[PDB]
Amino acid sequence: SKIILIPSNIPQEFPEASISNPERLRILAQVKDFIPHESTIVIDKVPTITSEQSTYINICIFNLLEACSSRVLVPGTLVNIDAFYDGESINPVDIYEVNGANFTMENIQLIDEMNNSIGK
Amino acid sequence: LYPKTKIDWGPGENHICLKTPFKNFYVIELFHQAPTFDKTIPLFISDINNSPNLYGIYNYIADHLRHVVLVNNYPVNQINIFGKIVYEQYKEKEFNGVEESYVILVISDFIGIDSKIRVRLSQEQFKEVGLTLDKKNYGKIVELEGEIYNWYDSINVSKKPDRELKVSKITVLSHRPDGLHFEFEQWKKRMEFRKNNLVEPWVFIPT
Repeated sequence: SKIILIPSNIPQEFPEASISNPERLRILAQVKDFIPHESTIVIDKVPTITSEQSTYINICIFNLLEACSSRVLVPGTLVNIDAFYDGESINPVDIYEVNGANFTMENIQLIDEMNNSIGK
Repeated sequence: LYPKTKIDWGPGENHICLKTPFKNFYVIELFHQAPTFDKTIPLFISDINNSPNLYGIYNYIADHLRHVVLVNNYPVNQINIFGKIVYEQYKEKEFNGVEESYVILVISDFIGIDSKIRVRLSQEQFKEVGLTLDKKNYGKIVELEGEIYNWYDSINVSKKPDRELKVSKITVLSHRPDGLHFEFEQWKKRMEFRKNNLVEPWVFIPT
C-alpha cells in the first residue's frame, strides 16, 4: 500500500511482486507522451516534486480507453493511476486527471509519512 | 488555585489492567476519562483495523467492549473515517409491512496496511447524500461518522476481528473521480491528529 511519485522506482519499491502476489498501487505522474498506435502513455514523476533521478515508463492502457476520459491521454496532463504491478508489467485499473495545485511541498511530505509511519 | 476533582479508583495499580513495556491499558471505569472517549475523532482506517483483539487485554470484560477499539492505548467510542467507495451491495430485508433497505460499502482511505473497512447504512441516508442505486459510485470520496461493532474472538484471543461501521452520518466529499485535494485535506487532518494525540500513549495520573 503506497503512493508512487517516482514511476521508475516501482520495481525497487516492490522487488517481490509477481503474478502470484501482485501489488496494488497508486501513481501520481505527469503524462509526457501518448503513443496511439500502441495505446501507450509515457509517464514520469510530476516535475517540481523532487530532484531525485527518474526515468520515463510506458504503460499500455489499451483496456482502459473506452472508460477513460480523453483528457488523460493529452501530454502535459497530471494523472492518478491505480494499477497492479505483477513484477514485470503494470496493469492499470483506473486513471483520471488530477489538479496541479495538489503538488505542494506540504502534501509531498505528507505522502512520505503515510508511506512509513503507521502501526503502533 | 482552582478546584481539583478526585475519584477513588481503588488501591494500587487497580485502575491499570495490563502493564506494557511501552504503555498501560486502563480498566473500563477509566475509559470516560480518556480525552478520546465519547468524542468523534478522525482516524485512519488502518489504525482501526490494527486495533488489538480486546479479549486478549480485558478478558471477560470485552463482552461489553464490542463497540470499542483501542488505538494505541486510547479507547475510542465514536468514529470518523473517510475514503473512496470501493464496493457496493444493496440489501432489502423483509418484515411486517416493513421493507427496510440498506447499503453495504467498503471504504478505503488507502494508507497503511488494511485500510479498508466494511460500512453499513440505510438506503435513505445513501440517497439523501446523492449516491445512486445503480452500482456506479465507485471512486467517490465520503466522510463518515458512526459506531463500530467488533466481532472480537474470545477463544482465539490474538486473532483480529471482522468489523463493521454503523453509519450515523455520511457526507459525500466528491462525486467526481478527481477528489485528490479532498484526500490531501483528509489525510492531513488525520495525520496531524494522530501526531498530536495518538502517537504518544495515554497516561492517566491522579490529580
